[PDB]
Amino acid sequence: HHHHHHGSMQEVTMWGDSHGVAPNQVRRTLVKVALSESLPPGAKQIRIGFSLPKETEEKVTALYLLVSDSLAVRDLPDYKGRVSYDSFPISKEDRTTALSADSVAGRRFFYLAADIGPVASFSRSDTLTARVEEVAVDGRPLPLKELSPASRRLYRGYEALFVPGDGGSRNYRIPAILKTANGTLIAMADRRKYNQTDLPEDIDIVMRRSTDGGKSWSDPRIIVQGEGRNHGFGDVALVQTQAGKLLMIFVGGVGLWQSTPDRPQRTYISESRDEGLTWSPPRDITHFIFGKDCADPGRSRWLASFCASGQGLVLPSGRITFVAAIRESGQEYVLNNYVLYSDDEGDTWQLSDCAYRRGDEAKLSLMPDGRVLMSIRNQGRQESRQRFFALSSDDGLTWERAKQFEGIHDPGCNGAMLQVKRNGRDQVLHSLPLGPDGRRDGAVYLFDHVSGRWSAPVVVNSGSSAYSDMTLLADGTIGYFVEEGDEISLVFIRFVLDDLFD
Ligand SMILES: CC(=O)N[C@H]1[C@H]([C@H](O)[C@H](O)CO)O[C@@](O)(C(=O)O)C[C@@H]1O
Repeated sequence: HHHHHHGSMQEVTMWGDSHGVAPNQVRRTLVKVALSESLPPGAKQIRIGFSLPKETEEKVTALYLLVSDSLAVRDLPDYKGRVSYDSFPISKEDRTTALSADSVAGRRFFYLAADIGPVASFSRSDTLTARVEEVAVDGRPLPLKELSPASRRLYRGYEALFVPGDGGSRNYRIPAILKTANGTLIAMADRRKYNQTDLPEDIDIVMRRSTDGGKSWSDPRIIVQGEGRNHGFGDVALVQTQAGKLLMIFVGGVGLWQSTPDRPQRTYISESRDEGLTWSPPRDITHFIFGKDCADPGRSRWLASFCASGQGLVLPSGRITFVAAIRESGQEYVLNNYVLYSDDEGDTWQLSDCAYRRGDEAKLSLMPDGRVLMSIRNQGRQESRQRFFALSSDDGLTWERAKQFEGIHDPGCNGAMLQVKRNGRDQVLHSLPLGPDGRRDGAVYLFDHVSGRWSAPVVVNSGSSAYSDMTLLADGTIGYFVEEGDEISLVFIRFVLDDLFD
């Protein structure tokens, strides 16, 4: 029938790759090919024919056939040897290649990979592609099931900073990026050691640093170690204060909806005075926000609070701010937003007036005229499934809803904003998944302050895409730090605005 009964039906499945790439990167997958079964014992060779346009050929320095017993999602070097593979060189002018079945040694997964040269142009049109045209065993072709085209966009930088398996952690989630005044880059993450689930699972906070603008990164270091279920840590947000100290804020303990006034999920801060090399022991500041030890009786029966992961905002006055999403009642799964802020470099903390009813993870950015813009995640598919916005003209103390900023879809995800100037026009860059209604196709949009209108989205990384954080580098490049894949890797991408929009 569909399944015949005259022998073993070998089936070949073939995926083109669409992850970003950057110049001078080695062994980047263009196409992956999987056999459903091992080559049979009587088989002597497998031959793979492929096409590759001249514009791609002009941008690579070498080609390879990689053979592995594992089927990997990312480029094989991204797994740092945790995926063992053999590498068989191909001349860049060649369009076929063959391997003995002994060389293949029972393995089923084949990768057409390339070394990328020192490319000069990064426009939207500059993408690498290849196609596998033939797979034959003992000179007999097999039917190829093609499941996606190859299209790898060239970016000025592109690096997976945290990949499932790294350091023994099974998974990673929740990206936070910070550029300090001296130019250092701090990237932090949930080290989701056993699986991808949120607190109250056992989770660590891990960090990597770069002192050359993201060209190279230090070995990952665990900053805060989880100590078991209900005793992990995660959801980091970062700022640098006016005095120059770095500050991280994070939660730990039970899950968000399990937190109670008397047994809370706690909020901690830790600071660094040396550009992220060393960090102070985490200090519990839960008592400034809610619960049993809170000095405000009106908030002592609040149940939960957490600041949105990524970055806060330090205002021109030196006021340090993070938006907290707070659970006020145990009868409902509903959060309200309040700005958590300090006017004494983190010694004490206060709460603004309520900024958003039925909000979720929220971010802040500084308007050109000095007002503060809040972007609030739409949780629970409220209203028109749009992202929510609010404005404050008193440095974050009081707020009004700002529907004139609404206009982009939010499938219910954390994202980030940057205030940017383009062609003399003040604008806000906003990162979110495009969806629709799913965490797919990581996108950026530009909102024009003066016309009150949003651009069409530009997809930065197609495929599964979730939380993102953004920072401006000293030289005008943008650093974009996104959750890629269903099993997430945290990826740091660098571009200028013209690379995406004009
Ligand atoms: C402290 C905490 O629970 N943070 C988590 C939040 C909240 O659950 C929602 O924002 C509440 O609505 O969202 C995630 O689950 C998500 O949506 O990927 C991941 C993140 O770790």
